[PDB]
Amino acid sequence: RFHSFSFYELKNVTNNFDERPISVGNKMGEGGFGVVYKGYVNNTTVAVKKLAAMVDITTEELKQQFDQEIKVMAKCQHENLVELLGFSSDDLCLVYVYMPNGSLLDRLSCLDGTPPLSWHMRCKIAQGAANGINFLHENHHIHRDIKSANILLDEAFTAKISDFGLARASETVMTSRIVGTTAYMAPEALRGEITPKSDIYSFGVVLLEIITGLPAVDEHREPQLLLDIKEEIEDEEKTIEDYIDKKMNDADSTSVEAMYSVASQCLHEKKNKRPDIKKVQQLLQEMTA
Ligand SMILES: CCOc1cc2nc(C[C@H]3CCOC3)cn2cc1NC(=O)c1cccc(C(F)F)n1
Repeated sequence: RFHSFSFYELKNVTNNFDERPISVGNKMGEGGFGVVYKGYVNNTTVAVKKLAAMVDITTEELKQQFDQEIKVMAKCQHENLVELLGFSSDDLCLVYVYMPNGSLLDRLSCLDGTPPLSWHMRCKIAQGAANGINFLHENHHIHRDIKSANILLDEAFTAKISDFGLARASETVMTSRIVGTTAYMAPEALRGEITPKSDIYSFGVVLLEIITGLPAVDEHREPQLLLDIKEEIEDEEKTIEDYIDKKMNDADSTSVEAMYSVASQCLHEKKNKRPDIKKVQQLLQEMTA
């Protein structure tokens, strides 16, 4: 149901894969498994991800993740998942519907001078991201790479989960290859366990990013890891209000504490003490009801 592109088409519509940033070219972002380029096809802006080995990955591994991206999106179409338009397999490329407002990570940092997200917008983003994770877990998929860089924002700032190349079927199993972003990863995931409970923990880190506006890791910050503020709040050194993003004017204490409560539950170090995604979904819905 996708569209088969040949590599020469995508090379042409990305200005020969111009590596200069758009603020300068065609490069919009980068990850461990490839670079995302802006493309223009028949007067339509698209996002083209050309896969590349940037994290010491083999050819078979990259191809396997390429096939997993297509498999997941072939069967999973949802309001809060990115929409694939096609691919190229003759270099591997994935062509997506363009997300004009980029990643949640970039909007939380106000990259390129974009205005700060309101608390109202952040609540809808948190709810939409949870709905996307729920849809994946409902379809027996573990995402394994949940982070704010992988939550994209469309023309209505609707949250769209992306990057399913590491996804695995779910019905507690183990792997020798530990993958993911450390600052978002549950302890058991860092140990090699594969479980949907690790997605919940990662989503908790995203919720802390949404509340505070701070990146999950910042080497020039104390604490360096954002998840460490939970310990500070529990040990009563500070409060969640001490860390609320000051770049909002519409955040109220009750709903902010409501989303922190969800985040705190998601961030239980013991995996069986975490809520499932469905409970996270209902807690976030009660936050705004
Ligand atoms: C990796 C960063 O990706 C983007 C960055 C970015 N920056 C802008 C412009 C800024 C300037 C002002 O605010 C927005 C759009 N945009 C779209 C981006 N991605 C997509 O459209 C997109 C869509 C589906 C999948 C994927 C991915 F999985 F491959 N990516």
